[PDB]
Amino acid sequence: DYYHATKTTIFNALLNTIDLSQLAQLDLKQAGEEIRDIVAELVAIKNVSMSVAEQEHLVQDIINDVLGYGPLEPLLARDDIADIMVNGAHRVFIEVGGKVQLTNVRFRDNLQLMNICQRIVSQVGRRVDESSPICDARLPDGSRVNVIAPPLALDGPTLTIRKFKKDKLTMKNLVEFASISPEGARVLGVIGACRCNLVISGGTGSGKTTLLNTMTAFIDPTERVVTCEDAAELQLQQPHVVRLETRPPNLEGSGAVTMRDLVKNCLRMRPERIIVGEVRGPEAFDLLQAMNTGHDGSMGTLHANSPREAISRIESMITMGGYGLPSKTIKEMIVGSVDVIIQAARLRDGSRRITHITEVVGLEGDVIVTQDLFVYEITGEDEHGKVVGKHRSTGIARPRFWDRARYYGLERELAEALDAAE
Amino acid sequence: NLVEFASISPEGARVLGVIGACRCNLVISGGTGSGKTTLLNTMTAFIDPTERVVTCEDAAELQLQQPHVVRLETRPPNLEGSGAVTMRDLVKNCLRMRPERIIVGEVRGPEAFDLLQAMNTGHDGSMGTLHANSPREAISRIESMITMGGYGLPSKTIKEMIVGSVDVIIQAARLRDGSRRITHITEVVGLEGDVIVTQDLFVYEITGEDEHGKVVGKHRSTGIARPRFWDRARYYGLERELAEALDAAE
Amino acid sequence: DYYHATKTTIFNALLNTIDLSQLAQLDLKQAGEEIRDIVAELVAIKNVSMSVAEQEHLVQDIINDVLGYGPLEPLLARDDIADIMVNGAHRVFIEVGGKVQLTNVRFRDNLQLMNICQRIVSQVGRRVDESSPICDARLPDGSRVNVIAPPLALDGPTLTIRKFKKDKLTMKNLVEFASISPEGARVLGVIGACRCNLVISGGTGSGKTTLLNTMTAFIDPTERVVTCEDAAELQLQQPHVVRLETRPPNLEGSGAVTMRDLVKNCLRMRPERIIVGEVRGPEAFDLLQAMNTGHDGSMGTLHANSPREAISRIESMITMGGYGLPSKTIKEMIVGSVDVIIQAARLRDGSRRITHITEVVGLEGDVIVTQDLFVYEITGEDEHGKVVGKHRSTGIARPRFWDRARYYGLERELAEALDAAE
Repeated sequence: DYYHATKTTIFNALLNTIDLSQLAQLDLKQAGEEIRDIVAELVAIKNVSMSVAEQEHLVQDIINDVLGYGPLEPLLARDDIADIMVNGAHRVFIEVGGKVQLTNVRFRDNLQLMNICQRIVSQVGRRVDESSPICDARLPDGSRVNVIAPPLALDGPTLTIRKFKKDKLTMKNLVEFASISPEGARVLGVIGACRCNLVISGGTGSGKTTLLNTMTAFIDPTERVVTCEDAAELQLQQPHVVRLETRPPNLEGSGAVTMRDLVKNCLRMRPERIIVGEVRGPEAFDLLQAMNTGHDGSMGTLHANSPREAISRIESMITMGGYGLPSKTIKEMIVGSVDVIIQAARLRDGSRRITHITEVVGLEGDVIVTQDLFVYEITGEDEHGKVVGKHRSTGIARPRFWDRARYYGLERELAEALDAAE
Repeated sequence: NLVEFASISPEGARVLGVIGACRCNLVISGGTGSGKTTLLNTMTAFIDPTERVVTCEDAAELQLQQPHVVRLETRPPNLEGSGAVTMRDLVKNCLRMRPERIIVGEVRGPEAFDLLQAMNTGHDGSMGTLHANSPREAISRIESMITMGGYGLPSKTIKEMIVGSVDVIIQAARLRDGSRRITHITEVVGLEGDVIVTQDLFVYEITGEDEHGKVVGKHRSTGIARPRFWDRARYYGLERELAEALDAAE
Repeated sequence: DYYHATKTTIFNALLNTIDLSQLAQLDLKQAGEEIRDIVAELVAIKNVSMSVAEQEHLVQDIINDVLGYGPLEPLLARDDIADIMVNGAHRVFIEVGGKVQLTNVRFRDNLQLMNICQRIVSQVGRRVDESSPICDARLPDGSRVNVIAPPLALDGPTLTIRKFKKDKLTMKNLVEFASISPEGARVLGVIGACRCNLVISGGTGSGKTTLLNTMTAFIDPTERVVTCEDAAELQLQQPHVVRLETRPPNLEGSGAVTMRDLVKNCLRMRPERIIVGEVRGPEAFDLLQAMNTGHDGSMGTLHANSPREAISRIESMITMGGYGLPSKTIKEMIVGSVDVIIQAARLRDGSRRITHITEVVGLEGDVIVTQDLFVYEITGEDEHGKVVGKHRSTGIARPRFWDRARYYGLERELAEALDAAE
């Protein structure tokens, strides 16, 4: 009550007291010091009595509202706040622990929200306004920002900040969550380390990107990896990694660099593994190439509920590339390129499991024959309702990729895991 | 209101509630005067409030009561031919807005393609209103739309994409007497050769006219016990209600 | 330390003193001499104590930074370094003896890296920037250069230079890799000479393009070759090679230039030969006409597993052309145009081999007849799983193209090579 009224009065006084342009020209530190001095002077003149800590907090809030990002600052600083979604000036949602929640943080007005969004976009040179109501940017700190202006967003400007998580999971975590049994972990390590042309299919909310990152953790440090992503999400720790990201066309429909262009260029960057953030268009073709022409070990995610569905989707994807490729030719391309498909899914109770680890055996006439090395078998629900299931090995002794494992000397672990996984 | 006006039998109401709740991809097709937009507004009440729904419209007609709805509206080109923000661009942006249900006010352009991608790339539960008279006509219209979008997609590819993405088509039409009722509730069950094979769950059978000129008819379920979207119901535990609804109107 | 500070001071003085525009009009030698004079004058004014060798080294470094390619230049000078890969201004990798190694070389910043990349590409009249982030070029000395701009490369501009290393694609490699026996190598040399129309069919991963390069290595220097490719990868070393490349349609689906267009426009450039990187669609018709209407000696890769399937796919491709040609007309066209089909495939163990060298002999009873000059007979496999086989000549001592050999004086060579296949 008293604090809110005092802050409002101080802001009103300071708005006329100091010209915005002069403060903008000044540096952040100098501008903040001047703002603090002006706030103290106004408080003294306004006969406002408050504690030193309260005065400092008010000064910081005023600086944030004038120079910073207003009430958005505490959320951005917080590490656990994965995503922030502002719908208008009176509704702010956060993503914590993978679940969305509402928050009491509220902007005073839509004009304040528009000013904050404009500051955020301009921080990387982008400007959003009625002449460009749509803005999408990657902040220098890795966070992605999407802004929709009032002309489109009826209930006020819309903002979406997706922060770059820094504690991305590891194979140990996935084993801990029982998403994959330890034998599955060893088999996945062998598959990743042995340069197996690999495709990570997954269902809705199946955490494909997390699995892909955990797998890229197995890459040999020396291999020169290249990462194409429609949105920077992967965090590879290898010393020699090249990260590329597409560029959607501006409102003028120019400057577009689709994933296909990035992959086609990557064919020429002399990589040893091309990692595609998510295959979504015809770039699948250019990804299946670079699995034949050397570059063994290229990975790529994909949205499918089962390996057969993944192969069908890849066929459709190559077909929509405009090439006059018959279906059998595309099937031959797929069977020769891919070596392992990993199907990860989110089960009924919200758990994430590696449902399948399957191998593309061959092409019989017209059907892509695949054999499942690892499967997840369900048995029902527990008393708490959680789905109960276990990982079982099909018992195959010589996976078609066994030659690769033998070449790197890892075939011992492969055989041991495939035998003990029973 | 729809149940009391006989627009849909109570079992049909339960089945539609299950379809909406379980984030089943929808395409509410309907003819002129059918009030398809009103039907879409009614359907967007079984959505989980937590789900982040983004509604793309042309005139802001939808009045979703959910707590996390982001309302977007296209901008028609100015008289000079610039400043245009077509629905396709709105949907493409929504793909990057982290939504869980991209709701399109009306699909009448290439946006359908993009919408289908949203339907088939994790945004399960997206709904789109379309102008067609029968589910087969709606499917053909969607294919023609995608083709006219300017891409090189072969017709077989577009048909495969439609089969993969869409999961339920609700046909709302105005009968000869002027009343509006739901006629078909059809799943796009698969693709055979070139033709898309679809199965109807609920079909409206007409039985002539009454004394006052109003059309006389009733809804009947096709008798299918395991609809394609059954798995989705299993996801949310709505298997029991779906089975009960499909059994009570056999 | 002291050298770095002196270099920084000298660079600042030169920038404040010399306008780069004036030097831009001067040649490399004149610009370098002027820069050396200016640097000597600046050092004398600053009275920086250094040796004659130290002064010369500083002057050369300044010239390279301002005129040359900066810290990247020494690596180019070295001969052992085959490829250079710069991933942002803060690290560089060099491929020595087939192994990638990190190097202490570091650019001043991403701005200097972008300037150096722009100079390197402009050396051939190309430009790279935010507007056109992706650039690919082939410098006259054979070096291939690929540059990605910051807007696509998150970590900074990425540069990839691949020096010529000319002798990595030749009959010696195939002979030693057991892809083709020496007799087969001589027969292929004869076929490459004598301008025999070729169609290099191959399965997925069969290295069709590598074989095509090896074959075009036989082309006589004086022949005006023209190459059409979806993505330029052929690296013919002849003096009179014209290189073309298709263009996909813009995001609006317009402005495309399909391979058929390039082939049709090839007939009007007076080419002695036409090389098509890969036939996929209607171009198969045009290309074949190019073979039939003079231009004998053309070539083209194709996706097929056996020569018979290659012929069938050529027929299907022509039929896709839209012309109402009856099947007999298409078969006659193929019989009269194509002279040799080379079927190269990847065997079970991942080895690549030229399975068939076959010759289209005639049409006969409405079914094209092919006689195989060379066939790979599989005998067995080693205890490691490696497959074992040998190339056997069918013994046909008078191939249809024999006359052509006699015309070019290679008949004796062909007879000797094919007679000793055993």
